[PDB]
Amino acid sequence: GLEKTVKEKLSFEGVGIHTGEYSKLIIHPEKEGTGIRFFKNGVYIPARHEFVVHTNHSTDLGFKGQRIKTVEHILSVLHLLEITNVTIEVIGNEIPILDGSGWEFYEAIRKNILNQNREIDYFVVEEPIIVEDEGRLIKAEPSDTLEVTYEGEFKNFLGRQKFTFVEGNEEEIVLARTFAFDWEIEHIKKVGLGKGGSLKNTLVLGKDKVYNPEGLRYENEPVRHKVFDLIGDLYLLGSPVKGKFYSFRGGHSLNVKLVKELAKKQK
Ligand SMILES: CC[C@H](C)[C@H](NC(=O)c1ccc(C#CC#Cc2ccc(N)cc2)cc1)C(=O)NO
Ligand SMILES: [Zn+2]
Repeated sequence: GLEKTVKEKLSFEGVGIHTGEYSKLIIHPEKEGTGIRFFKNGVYIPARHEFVVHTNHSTDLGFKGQRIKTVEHILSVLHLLEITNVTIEVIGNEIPILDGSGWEFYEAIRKNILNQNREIDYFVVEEPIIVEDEGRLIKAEPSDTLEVTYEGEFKNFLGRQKFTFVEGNEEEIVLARTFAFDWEIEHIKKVGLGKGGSLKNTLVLGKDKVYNPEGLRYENEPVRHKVFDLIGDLYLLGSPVKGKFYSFRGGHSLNVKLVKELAKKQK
């Protein structure tokens, strides 16, 4: 496809899932060739792997002492819509979690797409590659389209699950919420994560139940969300991606490890 930006400024506001702090986003149009970058306190922070500064339960970006937490969801939506040139101005310390999924971002941005002149410079996976970490694995291989599978194993009623995204089916993942398990709640709070979490923005799972009043959106919503996360982390390659991906129990750390190896292999 062709490069894209937004037709006009868009803003989003709300609590961040981990900080519990209120923040605001303003998405600014940019011309062809600009790329995706964040902006905070006078500092531009490109949405690229070189600027990743944390990968524990979220992907955080930083530069010159300016940090932005949890970029993976907004990046995933921008990757799926192939928005290639914007500046995401951030006031605060974290991207708002909103409903827990990509939906509100997706809905608003989809309505405001502006086509540009330049052909997208896709990052094309050119040969098989695999990264591993003690029973976690991500592999990639060449493909003309973006296809992403995540397979997980959960110590509850979900059991082993997997989902495959194929180009054109973004509605099957953009509403999958971020999630947490009830037995991990005490820990994540002790280490200061999930301070903004609630049943209004997080799928909370138990041994044989879901805490949320509305329950699961899909029987395999958590692995759908993991696919959504991986597509967000893949956009740290610096442009939309063409390849077939399989992640077994991968997290943001392994996701970014894959991106870094792909970048290193290309050069
Ligand atoms: C690694 C992938 C993972 C899914 C990740 N999400 C998280 O790490 C995560 C960790 C903790 C929470 C939380 C909370 C809470 C609550 C709460 C609710 C109701 C009551 N009554 C009380 C408390 C949410 C998300 C993610 O999406 N990354 O992109
Ligand atoms: Zn996520």
